[PDB]
Amino acid sequence: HPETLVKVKDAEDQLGARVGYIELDLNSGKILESFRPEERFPMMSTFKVLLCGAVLSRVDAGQEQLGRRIHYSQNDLVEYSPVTEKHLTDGMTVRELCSAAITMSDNTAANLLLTTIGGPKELTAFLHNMGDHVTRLDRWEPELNEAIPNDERDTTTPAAMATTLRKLLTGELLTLASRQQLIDWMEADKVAGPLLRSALPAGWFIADKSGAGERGSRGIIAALGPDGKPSRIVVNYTTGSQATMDERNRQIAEIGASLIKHW
Repeated sequence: HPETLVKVKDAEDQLGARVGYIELDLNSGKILESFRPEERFPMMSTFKVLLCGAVLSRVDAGQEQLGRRIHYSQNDLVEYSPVTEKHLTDGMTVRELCSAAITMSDNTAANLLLTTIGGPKELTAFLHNMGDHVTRLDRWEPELNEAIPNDERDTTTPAAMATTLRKLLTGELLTLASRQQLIDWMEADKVAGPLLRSALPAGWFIADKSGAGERGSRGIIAALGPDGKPSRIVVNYTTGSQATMDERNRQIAEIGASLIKHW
């Protein structure tokens, strides 16, 4: 809806920073709205959904098992690792690692999982081979959040991210079981409360993943819809603002409010 476009433009003026936006119909794959769809933005923790997509594709092929247990050292622990810092003794299964990466943005979990697939370059090769030749992961946590202006490392575009998420969730690439697991992790997101979720009417489905980084970078990808079933994918990024995390949060929530209001 145009009113949603106005809210994105609202946000871009008020944050003094580029904002990118895509609305995608889940069923048909048609674009409903867009704003800067071909511009690059830091992915931040929104990459972790793509990461566990690659992991699940390996699980499908039997190159990985969700129940396999990984042990790690205190040295592997980087900034913000709420879950993995609690399992130095017993380790964590691959499933538990994706759960922490996605629901809680656990950075050490993401790095451990990056290791299982061969690193940033192999995630990028994964995306390339499922038809996303735009998104790229280059560094590990926490450095991939640096968000240097016009750096294309660790970036995607709204359009690239939206279509890639569509294919992961509702495409033929992953098994139905793996599709379901990926969306289940996203539905259990615990660190995106003040964003899209804050606009949600009671009884709506939402599966999302948010990100934050340096230089005012903020973002969210989501599959959402009324009546407990997702029907639309939304992708929203911003970078470059000097604004607080809180204002950035409220700006995304306003865009979400327009999205729902004009559904």
